Amino acid sequence: QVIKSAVRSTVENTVQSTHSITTEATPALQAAETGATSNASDESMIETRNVVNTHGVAETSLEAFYGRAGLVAMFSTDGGIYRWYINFGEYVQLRAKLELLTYARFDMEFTIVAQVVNAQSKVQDFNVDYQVMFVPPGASVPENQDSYQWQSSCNPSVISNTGLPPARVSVPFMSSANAYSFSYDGYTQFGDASGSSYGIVPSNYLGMLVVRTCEDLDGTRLRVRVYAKPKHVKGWIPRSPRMTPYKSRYTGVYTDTTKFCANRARITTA
Amino acid sequence: QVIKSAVRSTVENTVQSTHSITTEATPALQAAETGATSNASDESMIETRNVVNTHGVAETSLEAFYGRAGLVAMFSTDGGIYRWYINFGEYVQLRAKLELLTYARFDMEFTIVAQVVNAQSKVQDFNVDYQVMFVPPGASVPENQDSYQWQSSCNPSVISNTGLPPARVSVPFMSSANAYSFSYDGYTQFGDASGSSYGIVPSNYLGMLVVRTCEDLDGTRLRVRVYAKPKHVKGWIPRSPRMTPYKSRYTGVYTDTTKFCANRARITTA
Amino acid sequence: GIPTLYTPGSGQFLTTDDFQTPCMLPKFQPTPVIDIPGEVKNFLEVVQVESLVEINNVESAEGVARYRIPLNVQDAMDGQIMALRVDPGIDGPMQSTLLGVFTRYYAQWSGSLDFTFMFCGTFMTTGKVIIAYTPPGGDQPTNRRQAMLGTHVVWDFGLQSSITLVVPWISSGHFRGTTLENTIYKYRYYEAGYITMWYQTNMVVPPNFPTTASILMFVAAQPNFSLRILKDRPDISQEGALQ
Amino acid sequence: GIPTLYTPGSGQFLTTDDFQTPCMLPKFQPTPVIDIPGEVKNFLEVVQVESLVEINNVESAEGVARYRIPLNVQDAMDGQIMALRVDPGIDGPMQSTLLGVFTRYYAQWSGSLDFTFMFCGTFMTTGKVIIAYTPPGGDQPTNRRQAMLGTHVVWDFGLQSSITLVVPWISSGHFRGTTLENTIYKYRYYEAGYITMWYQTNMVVPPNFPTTASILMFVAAQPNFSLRILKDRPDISQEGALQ
Amino acid sequence: GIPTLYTPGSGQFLTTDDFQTPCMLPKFQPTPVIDIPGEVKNFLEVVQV
Amino acid sequence: YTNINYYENAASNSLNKQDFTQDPEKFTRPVVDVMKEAAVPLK
Amino acid sequence: YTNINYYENAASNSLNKQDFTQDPEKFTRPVVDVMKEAAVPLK
Amino acid sequence: SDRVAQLTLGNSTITTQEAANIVVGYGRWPTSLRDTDATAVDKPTQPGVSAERFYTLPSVQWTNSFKGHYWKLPDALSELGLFGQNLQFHYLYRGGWVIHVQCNATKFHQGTLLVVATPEHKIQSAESPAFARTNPGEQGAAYQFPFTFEDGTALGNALIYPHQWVNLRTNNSATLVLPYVNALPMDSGIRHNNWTLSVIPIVPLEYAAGATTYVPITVTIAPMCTEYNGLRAAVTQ
Amino acid sequence: SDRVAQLTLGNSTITTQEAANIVVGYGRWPTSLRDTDATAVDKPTQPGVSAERFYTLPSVQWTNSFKGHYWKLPDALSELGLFGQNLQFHYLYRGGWVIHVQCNATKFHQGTLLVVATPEHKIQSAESPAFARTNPGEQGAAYQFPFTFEDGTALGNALIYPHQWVNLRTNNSATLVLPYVNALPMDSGIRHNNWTLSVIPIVPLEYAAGATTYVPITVTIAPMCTEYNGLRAAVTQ
Ligand SMILES: CCCCCCCCCCCCC/C=C\[C@H](O)[C@H](N)CO
Ligand SMILES: CCCCCCCCCCCCC/C=C\[C@H](O)[C@H](N)CO
Ligand SMILES: CCCCCCCCOS(=O)(=O)[O-]
Ligand SMILES: N[C@@H](CCC(=O)O)C(=O)O
Ligand SMILES: N[C@@H](CCC(=O)O)C(=O)O
Ligand SMILES: [K+]
Ligand SMILES: [K+]
Ligand SMILES: [K+]
Ligand SMILES: [K+]
Ligand SMILES: [K+]
Ligand SMILES: [K+]
Repeated sequence: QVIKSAVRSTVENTVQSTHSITTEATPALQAAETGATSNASDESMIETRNVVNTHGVAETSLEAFYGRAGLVAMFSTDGGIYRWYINFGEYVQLRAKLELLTYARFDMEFTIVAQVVNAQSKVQDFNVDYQVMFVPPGASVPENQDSYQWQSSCNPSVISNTGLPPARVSVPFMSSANAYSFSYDGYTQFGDASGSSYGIVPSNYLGMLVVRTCEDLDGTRLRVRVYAKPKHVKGWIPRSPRMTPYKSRYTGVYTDTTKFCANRARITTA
Repeated sequence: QVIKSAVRSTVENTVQSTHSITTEATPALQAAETGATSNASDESMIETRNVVNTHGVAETSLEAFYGRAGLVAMFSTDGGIYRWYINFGEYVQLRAKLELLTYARFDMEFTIVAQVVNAQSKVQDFNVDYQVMFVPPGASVPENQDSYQWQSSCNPSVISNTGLPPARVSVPFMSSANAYSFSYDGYTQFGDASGSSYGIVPSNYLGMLVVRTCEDLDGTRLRVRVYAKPKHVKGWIPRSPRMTPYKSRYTGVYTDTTKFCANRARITTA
Repeated sequence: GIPTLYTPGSGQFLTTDDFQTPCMLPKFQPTPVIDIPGEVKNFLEVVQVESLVEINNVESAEGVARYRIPLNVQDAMDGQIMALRVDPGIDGPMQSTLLGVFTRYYAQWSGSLDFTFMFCGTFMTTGKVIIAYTPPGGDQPTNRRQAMLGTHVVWDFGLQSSITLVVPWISSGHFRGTTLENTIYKYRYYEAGYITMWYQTNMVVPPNFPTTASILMFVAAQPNFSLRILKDRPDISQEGALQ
Repeated sequence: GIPTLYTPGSGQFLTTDDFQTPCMLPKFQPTPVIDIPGEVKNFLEVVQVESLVEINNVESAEGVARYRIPLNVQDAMDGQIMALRVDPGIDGPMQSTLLGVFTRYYAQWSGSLDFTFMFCGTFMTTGKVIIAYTPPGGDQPTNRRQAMLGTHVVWDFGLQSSITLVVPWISSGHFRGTTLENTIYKYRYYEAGYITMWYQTNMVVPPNFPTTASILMFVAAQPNFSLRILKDRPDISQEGALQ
Repeated sequence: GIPTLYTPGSGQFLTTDDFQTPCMLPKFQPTPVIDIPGEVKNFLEVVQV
Repeated sequence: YTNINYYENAASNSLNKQDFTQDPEKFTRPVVDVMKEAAVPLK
Repeated sequence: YTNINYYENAASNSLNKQDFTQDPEKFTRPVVDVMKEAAVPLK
Repeated sequence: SDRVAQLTLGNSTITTQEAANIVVGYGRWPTSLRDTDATAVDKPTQPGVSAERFYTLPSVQWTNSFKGHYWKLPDALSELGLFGQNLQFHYLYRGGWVIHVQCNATKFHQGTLLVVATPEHKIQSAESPAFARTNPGEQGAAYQFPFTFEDGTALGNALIYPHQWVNLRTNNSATLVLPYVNALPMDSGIRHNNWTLSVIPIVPLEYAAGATTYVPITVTIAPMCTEYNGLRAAVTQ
Repeated sequence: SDRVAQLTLGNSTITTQEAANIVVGYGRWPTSLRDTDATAVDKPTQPGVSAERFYTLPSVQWTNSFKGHYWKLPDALSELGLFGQNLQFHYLYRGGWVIHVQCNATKFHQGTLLVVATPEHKIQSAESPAFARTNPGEQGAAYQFPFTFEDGTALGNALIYPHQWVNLRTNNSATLVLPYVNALPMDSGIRHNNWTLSVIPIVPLEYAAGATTYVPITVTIAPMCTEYNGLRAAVTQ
């Protein structure tokens, strides 16, 4: 609109300045009330030298910050099957990162690591075949290990083995919206004034993953970890970062606190 | 012939319309008796705005709908061998999809997943060599694990191992016909007025798969799942979709019903 | 040997993968592609065909009768004839239609719908009915007055037996979910609205004529309709391999 | 078959790898990218925004009050108002700021910092304070005399409510570590210096006016600031999967 | 190393496959093809007798 | 992007990448006499 | 160097390699009236 | 979309003064076998006007209990005129159709018939269909399960096939032109029925008290653009 | 950066003689829905001056115990003038805002207010938020946890959102122009609040003994560049 955004690949140089004794130029004087950040520059506050600065800005780009796998789910089968709802609020690290943007669009790379464990949770050197089926909302969800739904004629399935490298697939930007929302000041449905339906973007829920072992294990079970990596990231409206602990997987509910950093004896002692 | 079919890659835009008070143009008036579907458009029933619609139409193409693997067979060996007749009526999902077209031509990708199981059907971590032989009609079918027919000098065979990735081969469009038929109002042979020979297209049967373990397993058996994926799909004459359950693997026989959707109290209550 | 480094994904069997694989019959030559009428290239061609809606889904209605909307000479005014949710992919009257079977094979939909109604009373039976589409926000309208404040069409019986009510695509988002399953995903977020029918005037008949007649209900997708994300149709199932 | 030789690394899952992988929905077509205000391309755009420093981190200070630097009419001269380490990534007043949260997501930093102060006393309350940046070598200065020998700014209260103190990048190396963890890495090697505030003259008020007023403290990165080597933010943790 | 991703089918022995494989005698030179009457190229030549 | 064939028979080829739709007229309006939208169907 | 696509959908592509930053003005100085550095902000 | 028509084939001419346009299945009129599709090498027979004319079948009464009626093609005409003779004497047959369904009542009656032609319409509501239902002859057969279309599908979705409606207030006839459809260039006319023609009542016949109650439904069919191969002696299924 | 201003919208004109420039969120003024972003196909309604004017809400007193107060948009005006009428009658709404916060004291007082507009500001300090706090109406609601911004973040970092300060020694008002923000081209004005406007005191109100102690805070808001789709009967959440 009014304010333009130029593009750059290196931070700004420093150019030599000299002294100043004047009444026309007062760069140090500011007014925070305006809503603007100070615009006093290095060169104006002190006498500087020339510095050709080539320090890059690549590792702070959206793509460099978000572009790496992170844990989003971990579970074990119970009867050779397990149904997980695709939502990233279980594990806080990747969650706290995504919530730094208000809206964002991105593709994802899912990596699935599986291994067999016995009843005492001790890993076994056992190669077994496993199936991961994506069941969109409205599709019939498998009740158990051998239900008919695993024929998977339309639902996408991936079949690999605990002895093969981890499985991995890419996923497109799937929301019905034009971007995923990581903050939503509204309700899930019309005619509902209940706190249980507040702050959830239903279009952010695209289904569930149902995992099973193609054949039954005798006394052991499948231990699964799902990693997710954002790719081709586009984001809008940066947010105030999370400063208190997460409590609930599905909401941002928190416990108030009176300080963020630890106290010190005196404000005059560094 | 008379009606031409234009090709497009996006759904239709909406262009701005205005009010209308006239006796010459009555787009809302139709006559379903003609056999035609209404041709009243959005722009004619209400005042619309301009909408450049770019929503694509790719995932509903024959190739996007049919182009993915689906289960067509599952079985275990009995004496280190098993003979399956190549027919897709065992499992209903892929079957119900194919029956949406009357005639169709397509290549196929067969993926075979195998693993060893004991007598109680508990998977074993056992790598054994297995053989899958395609025996066309008229060729001698193996009686057991070590018959001479497994020399396979002409019949195609695939030999892999339960520890190797699943096996997979492509198959051409093999019928003697110019397309496979998924509905056939006729008989299998001349001079037969019997219900047992009605509704079967014999040219849709191209043989059988005979599976064996190259060497005998001691107390266990081969558990096999065959997936099939249509490729390069061509279809003609869409059909009324299946609305009742399948009963028989080889015919469309069904049980009559008096409703499809569940009832509601009143026709005036949504 | 050329240096290679295999990666995660290796060996996996993704049912939607798309690789080239050796053919079992390398030199095989298929029969010719002959001229056969009615070729289809995309299933969107099929959901654009009007099919009958099982609108009369009540205990008293069995078989063919579930396709008939009942009209009858009133002795009161402004009364209601029928009501239904326009959502094409949820359980109810629309699930056994062409539009529905296919909407149920996918997870998201978008587009205007074509609702065509055909009157089947005698040539001498007249009438005017108002059909309305109420956008999301509340519940189905309670009276004709509330209904006519939305998108509607006033239908006059005559030689042209039918009338179309276009339920235009009015949504916050470019797409909607095909199900309104609420207990988990909270998908009631996507409800598309209601379609109600009311008497504009009355159904009038000459002496001794049938005082009740039938309306048939047709539905199809408009040219700007499209579906996304294939999924297994929920109505097709089995308990075990077929005999 | 083309001769290949697989190498070490094969099969490994490096979370920062970058290979092309088969898509689960090959033919899927996403919704359009619409016009939305406020797009961000790099997080350096965000750390350049001034955010409040929790400078009054003392027992007696709770909540909002921890953002207020206290001033008051003196009866002695040259006294000290506040002191703090300028290091943006260590525990203390700066860890809950925008600059800090992001500096704590990385292991190394470089650049000049923007320290802006805004006076909030009454329009009639005057004063002059000196703010200084002391480069590495010893401990924070002990008196105004020692402080003014470094980089400073003398601030005069008036219509322009605020003043900026640029803590220029003066370092031996091109980058510094974001933590000064000493017991292991001996990273106190990187300490960037101190920032102290002192009365230049005095805060003078008319009769009956409040004799104490507040200064708010803002901080941001200058245009030559950059971060390197992403790492997990230490303040975000959990004891187990969330319910 | 060039990034690769092996797929289903790997390791299988399809009797009708058609790959190039290392020769056991790389530098071997066969005897000449001499003139012999009655060459056949397709078995359709034989069923026509 | 790359689309090159390795195998001999076309059945080995990957899925067709031409996913469009065509006019449904042969299914939605297979009539002999044209019935324009602005007109009445039966005349 | 090599950047060529093997798969059909763009979601399969590797990470974007355009990692730059842009002017933060829309965030740091979203005001209507220009306030030059050499001038006093409030006049 | 005119409401009148005249159909003249061979020595037979049909007229209606209350039609509702004319449907052409899949937008394709009947065409002969092309040289690149053909496989049977013998010169075909083409009867012309002797077999390509209108044949009227015995009428069916729209009773109160009426569920519908169907005829299979070419089975229904497998024994009529020279068309049937040619069908029996040849191994192979190919051909299209022109169908005209008739049912007049009065302006004091109400009712609605679906007139549909379905390619490969299987009568599979029984485990072992009886030859009398799969091949009912010129008299055709009655519907027992109209709601499930006798094949496990929804009657309401039968509109995906070529059709017209006979809505008594609007028209007294339905007219359809069908092309040959098969996964083969030709086939046997005795072992396979390519099309099925059904007339199913979706809105029951009603009328003002005292009006005529005896209402018939007459079906008239014409082979069109036919050709036969593989001549021998006469044979029926 | 002048210190005076006049804002004229419709039939309403606002003035201030002690401003501190004017903020435009994200540097973008309000704009209408473009044809390539739009999805709802119906012609929109554009009320113009009837709904795009200044509406003044009831004043709040800057008490001694005052923690702040917030209003949700469009909730706060969901029942005012023709703007609110249009909001209720349409399923869909889109629009920008012009906000003017007022608070004058004297040169003998001191205090500082943060005036911030936050996109999608969730009130999530309770497990099951009460409708009276998420949608407080024209009277708005009071802050209970200003330090954690009612959403688990640091109040100090709220400056990452469009804002101004009302520092009594410097200005008696704050002015903000906000564009429409959402991951959708349009949305429902009753089920979703796009922006939240908060006035939080960061430096307590103080003054020379005997000075006026009754100091109000008045908020005046104007819809700008609005458009509505999906007309029906009136409906509220
Ligand atoms: C067959 C392999 C499995 C592939 C799984 C595909 C699932 C589709 C990915 C959807 C990713 C959207 C996540 C967006 C937002 C998060 O859920 C938020 N934290 C919820 O508020
Ligand atoms: C050596 C690997 C095994 C390869 C197997 C090749 C088998 C040939 C494939 C024939 C596919 C034709 C299937 C067509 C129709 C279905 O059977 C119908 N449901 C039967 O009515
Ligand atoms: C269990 C042994 C699996 C390793 C086989 C992988 C071979 C590498 O395949 S390659 O990329 O085409 O060279
Ligand atoms: N649908 C199969 C089971 C699926 C599987 O085990 O892969 C059945 O009902 O027999
Ligand atoms: N044809 C072999 C057996 C084939 C096999 O076991 O592979 C035989 O008769 O000895
Ligand atoms: K530079
Ligand atoms: K300045
Ligand atoms: K700055
Ligand atoms: K278009
Ligand atoms: K018309
Ligand atoms: K239409």
